Amino acid sequence: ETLNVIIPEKLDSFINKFAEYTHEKWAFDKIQNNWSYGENVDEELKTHPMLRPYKTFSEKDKEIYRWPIKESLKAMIAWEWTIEKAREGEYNPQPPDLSGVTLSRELQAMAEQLAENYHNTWGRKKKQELEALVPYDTLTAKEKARDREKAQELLKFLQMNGYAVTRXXXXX
Amino acid sequence: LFAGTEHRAIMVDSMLHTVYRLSRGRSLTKAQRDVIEDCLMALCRYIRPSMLQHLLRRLVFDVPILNXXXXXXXXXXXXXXXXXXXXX
Repeated sequence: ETLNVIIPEKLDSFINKFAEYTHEKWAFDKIQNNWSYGENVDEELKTHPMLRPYKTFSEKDKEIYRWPIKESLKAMIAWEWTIEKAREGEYNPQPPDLSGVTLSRELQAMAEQLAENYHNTWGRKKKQELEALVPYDTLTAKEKARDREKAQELLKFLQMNGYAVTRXXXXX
Repeated sequence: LFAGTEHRAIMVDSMLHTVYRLSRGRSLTKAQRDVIEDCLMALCRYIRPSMLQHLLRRLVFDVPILNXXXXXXXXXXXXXXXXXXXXX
């Protein structure tokens, strides 16, 4: 339940911060592959029209980053009631220090639960699109090496501004 | 002859996909599916067991919770035996 979730005063800043972190990471990734600057992005010269700040775009330009930065946060707030800021906050877009804090024993489980919730939401969207097929618990390494970067980016973006959401022989 | 599938690796996955797809059916008799039952085991062996994990993916989704099934169970057992002679 993400569309029927409560939106607090911290979500309106967290969605913008996730959009800014996604834009800075995408610009830093485009800066290494020799990207050009153009009005429309094409596959010939690898043009970049979205290399700008988060507050410098408009409503038609934030339409590819508004709902995608809000649905996952609403799903995390619906899975665990944690809406709080209790710590400090931390073209040429410079990305911040994302490898400063290591994942704790609860934080790694929260990142795993966010990846599982995102994979289940993606599977429900794919099933609804097929009606109008992949679990993350038994996924292969070719999918686990590709799906984990979104969970790591979402965890590294949620960990800033104090929005830390906190939750085979022996068994045989 | 099917030993040594190291060059192309998606087409063996697609054949592994379609044999488990039409291993079952309401328009299928036992005398017609006996050759699929004898086919998929000779496919499941004489092969490298590294990328057959992508179909023991869907072996565990529907069959061992169920008590069509016997052929899959025999295939699983023989594959486990040959492995003994993610995946874990």
